[PDB]
Amino acid sequence: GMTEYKLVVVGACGVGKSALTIQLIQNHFVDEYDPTIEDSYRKQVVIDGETSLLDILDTAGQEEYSAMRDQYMRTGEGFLLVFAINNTKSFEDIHHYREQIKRVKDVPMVLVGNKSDLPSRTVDTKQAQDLARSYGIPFIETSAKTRQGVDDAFYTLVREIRKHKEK
Ligand SMILES: Nc1nc2c(ncn2[C@@H]2O[C@H](COP(=O)(O)OP(=O)(O)O)[C@@H](O)[C@H]2O)c(=O)[nH]1
Ligand SMILES: *CCC(=O)Nc1ccc(Sc2cc(Br)nc(NCCO)c2)cc1
Ligand SMILES: [Mg+2]
Repeated sequence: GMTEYKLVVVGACGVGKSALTIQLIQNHFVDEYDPTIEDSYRKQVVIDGETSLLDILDTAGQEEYSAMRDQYMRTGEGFLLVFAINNTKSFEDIHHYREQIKRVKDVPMVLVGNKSDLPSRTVDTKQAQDLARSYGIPFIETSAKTRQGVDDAFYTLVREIRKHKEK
């Protein structure tokens, strides 16, 4: 059989939410994608031997209330909290995005440090590991540019959802 999963990607403007989503649904790096386009995308993959259909909401546009975004998040099964490793403000914003999820939802989440390919790092991996431990969630490093860690981010979120569903 198969299993479907309703996923959401959040994080500051410009961290690579769309780039990560497009690496998952198209397998290449799309470096220019309208920052205002918020939509859900579907991709069938196989995770640990099971056919898995991932619906992914790539959040975008004005950071003002959107009822469709709110209703999708309220019924979302898992969330990626994305920051960019060369942007300290994006990392400092993670708590804000996690609070928004807690206000609308045990919630499966994965902390994602994107843009790992950039040498201009400002957030140490150890800093991010401390934050993910404080939340009780996994931390995964990614590069949407090289595809490093992309399947790890999404598939770890699916594995967290499976654990949650067993409770
Ligand atoms: N070097 C590098 N650039 C990235 C990566 N992910 C995204 N980008 C770039 O970061 C910018 C914002 O990406 P985008 O996907 O639009 O971010 P979003 O606003 O979170 O959807 C664009 O210029 C992308 O080309 C990555 O992993 N590495
Ligand atoms: C630069 C464009 C961009 O990335 N915009 C963007 C980032 C992240 C989100 S997620 C979000 C934002 C806001 Br104001 N509120 C919520 N609340 C939960 C759902 O109602 C989520 C959106 C846009
Ligand atoms: Mg985008």
